[PDB]
Amino acid sequence: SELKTTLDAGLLHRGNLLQTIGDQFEQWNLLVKREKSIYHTLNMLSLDVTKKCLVGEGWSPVFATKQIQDALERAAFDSNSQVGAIFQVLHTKESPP
Amino acid sequence: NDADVSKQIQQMVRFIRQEAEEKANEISVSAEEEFNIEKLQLVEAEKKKIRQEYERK
Amino acid sequence: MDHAELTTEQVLKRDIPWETYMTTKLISGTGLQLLRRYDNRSESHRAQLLDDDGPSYVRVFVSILRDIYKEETVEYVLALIDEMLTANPKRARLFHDKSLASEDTYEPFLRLLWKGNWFIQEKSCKILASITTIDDVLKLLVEWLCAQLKKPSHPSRGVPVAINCLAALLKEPMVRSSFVQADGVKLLTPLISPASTQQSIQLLYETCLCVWLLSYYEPAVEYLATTRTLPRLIDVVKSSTKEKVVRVVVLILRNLLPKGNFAAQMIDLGLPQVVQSLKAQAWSDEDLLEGLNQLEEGLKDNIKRLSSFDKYKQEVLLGHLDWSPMHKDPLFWRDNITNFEENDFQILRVLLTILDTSSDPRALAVACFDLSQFIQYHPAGRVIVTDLKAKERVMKLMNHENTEVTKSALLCIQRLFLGAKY
Amino acid sequence: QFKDLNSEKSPFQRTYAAQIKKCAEMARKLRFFKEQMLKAGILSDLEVKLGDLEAELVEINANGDKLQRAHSELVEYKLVLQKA
Amino acid sequence: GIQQLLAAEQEAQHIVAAARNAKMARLRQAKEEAEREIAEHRAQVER
Repeated sequence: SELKTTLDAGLLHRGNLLQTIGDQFEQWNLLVKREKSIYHTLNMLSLDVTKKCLVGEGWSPVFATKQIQDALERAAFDSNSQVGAIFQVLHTKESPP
Repeated sequence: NDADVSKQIQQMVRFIRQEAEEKANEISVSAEEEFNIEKLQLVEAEKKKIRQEYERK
Repeated sequence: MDHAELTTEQVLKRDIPWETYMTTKLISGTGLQLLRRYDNRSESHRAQLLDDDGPSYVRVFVSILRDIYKEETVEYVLALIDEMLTANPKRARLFHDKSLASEDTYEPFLRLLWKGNWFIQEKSCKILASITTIDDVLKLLVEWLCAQLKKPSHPSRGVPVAINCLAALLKEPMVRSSFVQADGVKLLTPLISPASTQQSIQLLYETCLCVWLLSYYEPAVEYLATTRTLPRLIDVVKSSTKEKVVRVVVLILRNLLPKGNFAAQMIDLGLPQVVQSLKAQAWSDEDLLEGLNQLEEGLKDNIKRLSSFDKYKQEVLLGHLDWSPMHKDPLFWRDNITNFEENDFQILRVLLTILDTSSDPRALAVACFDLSQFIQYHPAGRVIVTDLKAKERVMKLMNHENTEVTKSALLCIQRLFLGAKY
Repeated sequence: QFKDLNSEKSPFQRTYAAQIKKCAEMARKLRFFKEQMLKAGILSDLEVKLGDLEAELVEINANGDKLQRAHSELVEYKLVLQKA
Repeated sequence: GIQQLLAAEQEAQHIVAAARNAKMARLRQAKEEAEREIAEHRAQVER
């Protein structure tokens, strides 16, 4: 009886913590999704050691690409780094879907 | 280019100044301090030996 | 530096009529002409003027310009003269002559220190350029920083001039001792790395160089031991992702890592954090890797010393309890109990009493975790805990708040019930 | 969307594939915690804390199961002795 | 453009090499300087 009571108390405490643990994990679903997306993007990309800035070439909406300056400025201000990345478009034979 | 190339060249120049000069001068100062302190300790040991010889004399 | 160049341009763009001032008796006619020549030494060397080539004549113009201490006039004169002297054609050997001659150094003193902030910033290049008592005198509790910073900002409006002056003072050991005598060094330590600023990287790097220089000097080492928020500055640098500033801070910490049991323990707390940051954030500089290895070695050395404290029950003796690494290890916990058991578990009895009633909530949870680990490692620990009745209090705390302490208390109750269960 | 130049060059350690492997370990821990929560039925640095909490819950469950087994053994002994 | 960045990297490498050479030279010179200082101190002791 004593062992059963102790086990029941332990299980109750575990569940009481596990409710908030599950809520945190539910948030952690989106958190891990974002982290994995960032990691995959970094792995796909190839950084430039000479410029000390990661080199990124991707298929973006050329018309909508004008707004990339907003995201770049937001990243620069949040990071507060004085160094500012430059975004450019390079003409090529390959057709972006 | 235009503002972008100006920003890039300014970033390169600022890198050359800050990142290169800071590590270089810090290494120089620290190495000079460590070397002169260690050799001053060696000179102090030699001076202690010379003082022992002078005491014997 | 970009700020110094911008301040020099802000002074050189505006013109000042030297002839009108000479006619108005503000400056001597020859003196005003020499000031104008020092300002336009770039064009004079472009014209291959004899004065520009002549180091002494250029030195004479520099001294005449430095004699005046007005904000705008001396600002323009000093900025343009320094810009020209930077160029090889203008005032090349004049810098060496000025360094050799004490008269030129004395003349820049008036333009520096008590003068306009723009004038101080413009003459700061020549002043910092070593190639004396007055230079040592120029450092105080307020010094020229109060004018250089946003306070009395004027045209230059740059605290970075004050930061560069501090770095130059740190360069010279005599100037380092003089600045150590001056107040505000410890206060500057709290704000070594600017948390969020446009010039945060520059200010942080300059302060990191100053910290490395202080680590080089023994009296500065004592001042750092007496400095305020130095650990806070280290933690801020750890928060910062500026790899250059991070490497500089790591080098400064490595140079400043003394035996210092307390500072060593604090670093060991950051040393695992430093290793974690190095693993998570890869640093290009190999110096960063060397500093990380040194920090790991220092953490190991601190753990070696901390092991003796854990066995001797230093936390119990001091009255404050924290989660001991030896407590988390069943073998180390058993060894610590045996050291206590050498006195018939007297230190273990004190630990059990602290578990029953502790100074801080963290102390109670740490004591409960240590008791659970010891009970698992040694049957006598569970019996001692039950006799002290701290087991019931821990079990009650398990249903209480502090969910981390609640989990630790649940672990302790499980450890007790393992023996209790048939 | 950037092309996978680094992966094509080398899948092993790529450019930041060490960070990718760390994120993969974190995601595996998150998946294990999510599976445990789904079994539990809960509503579903930080990764280390989540792993520690999951390990604590698993340890509590295992201790409870061991205590239940011990209670069953003691009930067996009690029943046998009472019958005797 | 990119060649400017390459020249920047080359200049940074040159600065690093200069710093290393300066550290080595400073150590080498400090050795002889402190040896001479110790000799002078021994001379005053002899006096």
